[PDB]
Amino acid sequence: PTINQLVRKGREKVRKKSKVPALKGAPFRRGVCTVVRTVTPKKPNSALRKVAKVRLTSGYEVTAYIPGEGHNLQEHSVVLIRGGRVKDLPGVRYHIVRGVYDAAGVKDRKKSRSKYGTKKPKEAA
Amino acid sequence: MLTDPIADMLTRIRNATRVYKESTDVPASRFKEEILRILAREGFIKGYERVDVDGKPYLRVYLKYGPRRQGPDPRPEQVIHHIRRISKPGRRVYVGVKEIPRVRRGLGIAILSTSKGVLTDREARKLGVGGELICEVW
Amino acid sequence: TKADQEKLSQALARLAEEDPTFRVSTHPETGQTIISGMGELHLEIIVDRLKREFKVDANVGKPQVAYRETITKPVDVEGKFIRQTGGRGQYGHVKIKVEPLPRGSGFEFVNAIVGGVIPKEYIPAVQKGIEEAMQSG
RNA sequence: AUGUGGACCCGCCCCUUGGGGUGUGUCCAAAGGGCUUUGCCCGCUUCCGGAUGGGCCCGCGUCCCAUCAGCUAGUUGGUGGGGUAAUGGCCCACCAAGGCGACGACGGGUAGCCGGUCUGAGAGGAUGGCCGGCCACAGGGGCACUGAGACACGGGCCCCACUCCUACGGGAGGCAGCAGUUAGGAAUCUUCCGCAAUGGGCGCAAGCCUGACGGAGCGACGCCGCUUGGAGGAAGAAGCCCUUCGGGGUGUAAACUCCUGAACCCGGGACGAAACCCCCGAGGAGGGGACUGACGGUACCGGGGUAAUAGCGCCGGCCAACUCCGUGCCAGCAGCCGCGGUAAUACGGAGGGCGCGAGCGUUACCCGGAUUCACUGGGCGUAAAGGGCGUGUAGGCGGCCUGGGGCGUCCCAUGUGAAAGACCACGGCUCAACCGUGGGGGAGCGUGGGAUACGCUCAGGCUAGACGGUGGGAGAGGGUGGUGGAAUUCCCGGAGUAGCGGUGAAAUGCGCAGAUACCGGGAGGAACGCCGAUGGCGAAGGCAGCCACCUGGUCCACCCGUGACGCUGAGGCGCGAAAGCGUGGGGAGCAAACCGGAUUAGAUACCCGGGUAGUCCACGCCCUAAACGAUGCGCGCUAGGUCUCUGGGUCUCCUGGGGGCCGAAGCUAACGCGUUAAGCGCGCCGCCUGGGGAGUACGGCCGCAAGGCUGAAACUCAAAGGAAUUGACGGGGGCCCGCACAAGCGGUGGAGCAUG
RNA sequence: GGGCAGGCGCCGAGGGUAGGGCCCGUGACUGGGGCGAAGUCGUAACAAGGUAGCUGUACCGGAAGGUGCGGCUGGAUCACCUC
RNA sequence: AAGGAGGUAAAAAUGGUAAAAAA
RNA sequence: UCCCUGGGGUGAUGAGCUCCGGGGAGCCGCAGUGAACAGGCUCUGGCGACUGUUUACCAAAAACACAGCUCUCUGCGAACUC
RNA sequence: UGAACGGCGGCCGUAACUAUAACGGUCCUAAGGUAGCGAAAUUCCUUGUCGGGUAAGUUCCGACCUGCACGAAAAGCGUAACG
Repeated sequence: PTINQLVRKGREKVRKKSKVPALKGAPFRRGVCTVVRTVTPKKPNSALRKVAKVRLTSGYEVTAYIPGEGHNLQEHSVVLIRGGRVKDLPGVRYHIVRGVYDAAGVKDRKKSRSKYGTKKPKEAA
Repeated sequence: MLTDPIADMLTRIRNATRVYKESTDVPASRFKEEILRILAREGFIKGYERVDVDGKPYLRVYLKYGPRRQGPDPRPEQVIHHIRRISKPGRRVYVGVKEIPRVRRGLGIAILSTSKGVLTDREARKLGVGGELICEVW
Repeated sequence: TKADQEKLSQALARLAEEDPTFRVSTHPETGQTIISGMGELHLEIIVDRLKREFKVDANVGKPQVAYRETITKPVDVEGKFIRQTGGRGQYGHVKIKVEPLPRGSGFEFVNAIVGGVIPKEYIPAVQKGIEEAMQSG
């Protein structure tokens, strides 16, 4: 590229793509949803994972997951489009929250209460 | 041919340095004379003189070597460790006062041609005059 | 079309959030969200408000039904899979007797080997294909 | 009217874009109000000078797409005009043809710019909210007006939409002003106080308007500081987790003790505010007295005094921390790699501990690590990549020597770079955060002088690079005509008769209608045996009998000449295997497609019989590749030993140019390169930035077609891949060996019978 | 003297007619591609993969594959002409 | 005759068989 | 309508006469090629290549024709044909 | 010998809903219709099924493909210009 050619041309900036088009700057969204199902991760699992299709307040039928055991969710919930794929469900992108307008965590949870709902386990004793 | 008989010289230098051959030749010019002047002038080469080959004026340069140690082969160490042509005919460097490298931060040498003649790092900074940054050597 | 549908989930989003009362619950064994509630004319002028300031095209359907099923007789059959593909086969000759009992009982099956035929690795997975092929009547 | 002055007009002196003066001739002013009045305050009139802001202009810098290549007819320039504060086509006329473009025009996607700001050693990347400056809009568009100033947020007209008020004749309105309603969204507040302080508008002041401003409220949204306590307190009680029944841990932690004393009660109590003002002096300087708090009686000062909130992520490695049941590839965590498929330290629960603590995690966004678009700081033999190769345009850069130049470059002076922030220093609120003051460093362009080392510009000169002159030389180097033999099918003929053919085996196949084989002559086309090579020539793809013709390329010798004429070379140019194509001629052998045959389970294939396209001749058209040395080109440097082909020399040798191998140094991750470098350096072009999608689609250009040159994306995976080492494995090979073949001896299979 | 109104005329917002240009969404149908553990068929590549492979290309076949022309090693050893 | 290398001829009747996995 | 103005031509390089024109402003009406001659146009299938040739007396066409393609026959006493 | 007259199959089964059938078997023949086009000047059931075009579309275009009975020189397909 011998200085000259480098100057004449340019070494272009990498750019991104956002492997996470939650879009608008909105990775928090009103997950309306439709369906539930199950699906499997590669050759060593099988579970649940929803599909929450969401519609946001901008579009997309995504694959909104869930923060795990203890479900209700039926068909609205405002599944809070969040973010993070794995080797499971060809998507796992834009997760759910529990708390939102619905779910509010595992019936009795003692740790991840930062999304898994349950307030402050006051056993009142 | 040649685009830099200077950098080509520096290269033939690097040859004799890396091959351990007491002396090596390089054609007639005033500037090479200035440089090799600086070179002996800081205890590096072994000297220079306006010689000739076939009828063409040249400038031969003898050079310096260290002591012959044992164990890991006999190979004695080099004196003229390495020189790098900085201001290429594409990167016309033009150092000034507050500019200027420090070369091995303390030792080494910068070779640089200024308003008046061919100077060195410590010199040119002492002088307070600058110009093109030729090679580096330590 | 189900495009008008989620659109009307927004309709409900301001319908179920201005008037408590009714319950907008989908059915499981059939699709289509169901409008449940406590009033005839109530649900109806709900639908009017819809075809007024929400303009939905929804041919107000009759509620569907979840239909299970069964039989009433003992049939002996031959589930013989005599198929030797390119060497590995996966052939399975299953001889089953099948018995039916009361509507409300439950699902049965027996660990029934006539002597020691079918491997103990089919036991919890041959009956699967009994269960599996029993979701689709 | 009055006319110091100013305006224009024709001359004129200086000046040099429209800077100042001047001779002639005409036009222009004025506002007066108050009162302590014969004086002053406010204001007016004509101009000159500053102070201030802005207009116009240029210099320079200023996002992405080349799948944005042409753009323009008010368009480029003028004369004369219009208008503006004014140059100018911004608008009129008339007129000459120009004006911008790979230094990326035009078109489009996108963006308000900056002083600054977060990150990184740094280069840079990203960014421009509050704050300060510049711009732009007023719901959308035109529009003028007023005027010192505007195309004017709370002024005017019209049109648009939009929404309202009405007696449905008519009319009204613009929170991108300050709070506040609502849609929007995951999310961004009070429909609060005083003009007490500063500042802006007006007024002689008194003063008045100020949702500027100065304060209160709300939200852990950010940074900052702070309490939940101290101090004694057990081989350590109990409660619980664990255990091998000995205990271990939790933890001085708790309880008990004394102490101090958040929150809270009473009292006093702000700085924030001395000016404006009247008065003595003159209305000046000075001097006096007096007014002025929204917060809030909050800060804070004194005294009385109560121990008085604790969470959030984690404990598989990165990344600091484990034990116990359950769960059983189910429920499930998961940034990455994965963890669980009935003894999970990764899930879920429980003791403990790591961290952090009024915060902790989660996502999103950006910079880094990422040297992972590399300027510092990368690569193209095989992982990503040389363009199939020669031509050269521009451009890029350039050998020795002298002197001018002083453009690039260096140095000191210097204008500006506001403030604020960045740094050090001192300071203020009782620390901090936060703020007060001083000072230096600061890119950058304007202006001055000086330096001429390096690039370049200028004149002159040199021969080392480059071309030429002259003489010899090698070749399968290219276009043409021409000829020789060998050899295959074929015509005529002869002579001979039971098969040939082909193959792993055989068959289809030809044959008593006379074949295969041998001889005599004729037809035709295609490729040249040996020579001949590990060789020669060539830019590459290529060239093979020999003669002649034209003709390039190159080699050495002589130093005769020229004087840097140089290296690369984005587009453009030409060239080009074989297959393919078009228009005609020709076809012996050959041969895809196509048929028979045999083979197998199948044979649309390898093996056999026929047979076509096509392989040949000329013109043209397509232009591809493992076009492979997978290594660009030009030069210079850095060990030699050798086989060989050509150029020069008296020559068992040297030396120019090349063509195989080896191996110093060096280089590379390795194989391997190593004077034909993949080693050590300079110039220049193009090509690469995870595999796949993919050489696909799109646009654009060429083709007669089959296609080609340019060439992404979403999405999908956490790998694809290079090298070498092992080990296996093989229907690659070598070697050795045994009742394996051999060599010999007696048997099995046959019979009846025993038994498995 | 003129002035205001008025009158005609220039430009002009908006709207209307026609035809372009770019981009996006979309669309019966459709090529292709990616993903899912052992599906059904053959077995081409890697040992000469059992016909050495690789490929430019042209004709063919259920498909992978085949084959003619030419090229290329990233192909081949009793032992044949040398280094 | 040592090796290594440089170009010419040799040599496979046929083969379908999978797979989550255990360290 | 009126003001101005360009070149070919003939005659002379001009008068006249003529051809072909450019511009400026002005006048009246419903309208100015004022009447007579005089085309509607675009999108997309079907088939045929295309201009044409055919049924005088119901046809004009997708039938025939055609340039062009292959297949055949003809060694001059051609073969074909009467 | 087929740019000569001409002809250019039938029956069974097979993938993990199902549906379908690259695939194999089988009786027949001289051999079993290649590419391309296809509810067509050919398609009977049929006003076939989907999609556009419309207030409504047996007509029309596009597309699907079980072509009753397309198809290679009575040529198959495609084609700007004319009619």
